[PDB]
Amino acid sequence: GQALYLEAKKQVPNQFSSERPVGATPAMEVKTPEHDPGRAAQGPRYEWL
Amino acid sequence: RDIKVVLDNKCRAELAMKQPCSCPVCNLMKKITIRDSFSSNYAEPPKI
Amino acid sequence: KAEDFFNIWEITDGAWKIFRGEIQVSDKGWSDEENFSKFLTLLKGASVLVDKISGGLCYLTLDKPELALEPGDDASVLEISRPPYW
Amino acid sequence: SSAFSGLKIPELSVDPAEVFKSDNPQLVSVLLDEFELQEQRPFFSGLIPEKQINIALKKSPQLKKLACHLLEAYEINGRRWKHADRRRVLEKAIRLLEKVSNELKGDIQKLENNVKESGKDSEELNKTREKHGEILADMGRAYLHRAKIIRPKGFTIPAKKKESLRKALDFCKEAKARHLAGLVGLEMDRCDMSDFDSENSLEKLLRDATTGVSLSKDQYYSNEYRKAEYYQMCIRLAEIEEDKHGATDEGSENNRYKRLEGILGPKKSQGKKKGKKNKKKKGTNSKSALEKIMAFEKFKVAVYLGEGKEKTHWNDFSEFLMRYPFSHPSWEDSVRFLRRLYKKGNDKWRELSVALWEIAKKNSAKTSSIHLRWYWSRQRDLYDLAFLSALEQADIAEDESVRQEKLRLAAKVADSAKNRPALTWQAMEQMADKDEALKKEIENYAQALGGGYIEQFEKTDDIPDDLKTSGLVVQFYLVHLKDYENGYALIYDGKTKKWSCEMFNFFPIWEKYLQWQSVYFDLPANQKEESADQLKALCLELGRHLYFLFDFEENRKAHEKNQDTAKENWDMLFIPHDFLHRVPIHGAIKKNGTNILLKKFNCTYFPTLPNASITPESPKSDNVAELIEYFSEHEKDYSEYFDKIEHIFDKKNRAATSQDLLDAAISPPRTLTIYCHGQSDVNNPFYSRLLLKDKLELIKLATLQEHYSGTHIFLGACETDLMPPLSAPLDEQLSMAAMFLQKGVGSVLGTLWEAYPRAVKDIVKNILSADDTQYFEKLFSLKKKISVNQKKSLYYYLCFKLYRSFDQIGKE
RNA sequence: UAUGUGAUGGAACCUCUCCGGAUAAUUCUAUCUCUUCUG
Ligand SMILES: [Zn+2]
Repeated sequence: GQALYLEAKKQVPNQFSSERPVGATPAMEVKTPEHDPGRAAQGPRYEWL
Repeated sequence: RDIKVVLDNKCRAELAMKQPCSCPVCNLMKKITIRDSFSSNYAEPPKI
Repeated sequence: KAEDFFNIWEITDGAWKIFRGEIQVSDKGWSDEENFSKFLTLLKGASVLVDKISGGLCYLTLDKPELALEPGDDASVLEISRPPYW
Repeated sequence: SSAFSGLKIPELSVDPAEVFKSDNPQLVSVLLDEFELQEQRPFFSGLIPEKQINIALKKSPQLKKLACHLLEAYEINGRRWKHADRRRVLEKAIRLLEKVSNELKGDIQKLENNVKESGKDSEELNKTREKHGEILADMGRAYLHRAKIIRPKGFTIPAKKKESLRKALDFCKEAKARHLAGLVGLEMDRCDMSDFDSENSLEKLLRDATTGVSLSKDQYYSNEYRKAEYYQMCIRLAEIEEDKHGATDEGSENNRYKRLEGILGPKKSQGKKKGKKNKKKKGTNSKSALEKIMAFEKFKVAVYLGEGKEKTHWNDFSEFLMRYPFSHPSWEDSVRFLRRLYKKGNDKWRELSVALWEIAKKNSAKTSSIHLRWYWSRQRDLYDLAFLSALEQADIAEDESVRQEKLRLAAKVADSAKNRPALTWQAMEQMADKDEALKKEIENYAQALGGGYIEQFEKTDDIPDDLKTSGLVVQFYLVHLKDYENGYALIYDGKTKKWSCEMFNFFPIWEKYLQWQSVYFDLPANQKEESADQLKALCLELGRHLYFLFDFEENRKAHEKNQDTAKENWDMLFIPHDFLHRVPIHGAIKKNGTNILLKKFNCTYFPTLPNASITPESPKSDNVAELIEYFSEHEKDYSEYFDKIEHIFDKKNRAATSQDLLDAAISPPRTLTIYCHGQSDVNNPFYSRLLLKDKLELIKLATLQEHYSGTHIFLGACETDLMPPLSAPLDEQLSMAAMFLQKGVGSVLGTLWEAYPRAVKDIVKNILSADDTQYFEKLFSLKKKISVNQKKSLYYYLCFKLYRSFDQIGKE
């Protein structure tokens, strides 16, 4: 199937639409802390399944 | 998304920031664990 | 509407599930029986409470404590394996 | 036209039939399948068969001609079009060029295998490769043009611009283009992105683009624009060579700019033959686009090398800055130029920063009456540079009067940006639904993105005078310049009238506040009092870093303690800035840990520096109180608890709506008690709303047209839950009390964090039991409930903030 | 195949937009086939 689809897109033009790519761009950000986060005193005490 | 609709928030999580976002949306999902799931009774190919 | 995306890899095969490792304790750490027993108790409790490791859900089983290559870091590129009979 | 003459207009891709009048079927097919047909009814026509000369069996030349025509039209008449037309034209050209490039690349790929067996046949294959390179260069041009006008949504640079610039750079490098690569590098540099490595150095790109370049008779440099980018490239190259510190030569540092000016200056124009100077009636000296856009470059080079004056370029530079909006890249270029001068150390920054700040204020004042300034990418830098220049020229002065006037100027500079918050692009784009003028301004700013020489723009109460009081005024200010982080606090002594300056560090205070905020937000709603230890640590750090406040008690003792009459004017005014709006400044603890600032000094805050010379009139209605209270069915406990107030004279209005608040505003009572919950919004501070029967928000209250008169307002909505959590020290937001003070109210009392009911009801009872003149006495009598031994008392009784006005403070 | 007094990556919905539509009476009369031998 995929092979025949490729042959069609190749040999048979005007059979399909293609302004498909818009508003995407991949993004991957990371940043290390600059200040000490500190310490807390509230922790878990229950669990639900 | 459902919990944000319920609590009426507009959080985006802004990917990586200087400090953790806090706020209830990011304070409740930080303590929720969800298992992945699979189709228990269906394995046939789908329709077009 | 979507704003951003990235790429992931997932392994769901049954064979590649169980992972095994070990912890090494030197002679100085084993100062006496009491300290080793307390360390084992704390380690067992912590191992019990572990829930998620490496993007998945798992549980840890701890056994009894009793005992006595190159990555080709040069320039190289290889991808797009496709499949057989292509 | 010497063209196809089928398209109705370049900016609207439509064809009004008439395509079939031509004979080439390929042209008709291309014009039909890739353009809008226009008209309102279907069109059914065809050509005649049996046509010779074949059909040429391809579409690549026609598509290339369409792409070239579209790019030429965009280059020529791109200024007059609107944003949507530019986007549409650029997208269509990119699509056509991409299709042509894909077809050519596929053809080359298939031909490569066949020519491999031809014994290394150098033939039209080379011409196909050259055509592919030309198409790649055109694609790079189109991508750069599209990226130059991307709308900057959000605080940071959008990713779309980054990917577009990367694609343009890749295409230009693969196409072996030097001028386009230099342009892409220049655009990348101004975006502050640093994805390039040492191999892809900006210096090498500029050198390649500028190596062996002369005016000559080259067609590419015939137009003035390309000369302009050549001049910009040369200027940036000289700047980077000087900044490398490897070219620190006494003679060459001026020789490079001298030859740059010689290139800029008249290159010995020969051949005019002295054409009689035929008295062209002084035709207004019509400045060409070349000088119109190179005024900035001329000013820069004159500053760099000019031993004499340079005011001629300053004259038209000032008007160019005044006419054009803040989205023009010239503003960022000027700010970066000022920063570079300040780092180098030439007084031009000192004499220019104040002028640029004044021009920026004048341009920003022409906005709507809503008092918004919009988010300019580099705006805090200009204000910080102006403040630092004022301080530096104050320090070097040898006259006391000059010192005082420069300190007053610095105080005015700090004051200028303390009330109007910037609201990004998308936020006010959404907010601009109601106002058409705001929509017009947004459209103008969007059109101003990219390039210059726009015909639309061309064809067109004393603040520091005298503070009359016997108290002390503190004007905090924080400098957020990257390499010169510091803090400042201007103190104005009423007795002496002289201003003072000093410096302090705020990073430990920021860290302590961050820890307290995290521990407070992570706690449950009913257990918010557990943050007492973190609050005490924050207060102790504040006292440690602000010890200089306690110094004035020695001067007070020297002044009136020796005098027979003690208890002089000990009032204190605080003007918080940036993140200092959410910390207990009055809760500072002395270094030894035994003295509290609130114990000795009566501290009150104010949103800005007061300058109004009118005292609010006495209330028209002498009603005692106007309690307004709403709650959900869950929290009936608060409604049950509040009964001591309803015993007192009140026409209780439970489950009241915003219209009740407006009606109360119509007839202002002596005291108003607005007690309700609140919710915060991150997109707009103007969307911060109160949890009444309806939603109040800030935009509704901003325009009311009815002013209070001497109404003491008590707000039950805490600041922490009315505002979003704070990340990074940079903050620009408005508070409910700040907007209430614009309505002629007397004073506003608020709570910084949740105050549980016993304390708020006791405070309400005490303030209602107070009389008219001595109301502030019982208001300030809460000091007896604050002690350092018990942290709970500090948590409970340090959350009260009073917005007392200057014109009424210290008045007896 | 880590390197150890410091990992919210369970810290992110492949989302959004688009009539399997258009045109056609389950109807009906002219031949078919090439080599015959002097006639
Ligand atoms: Zn959040």
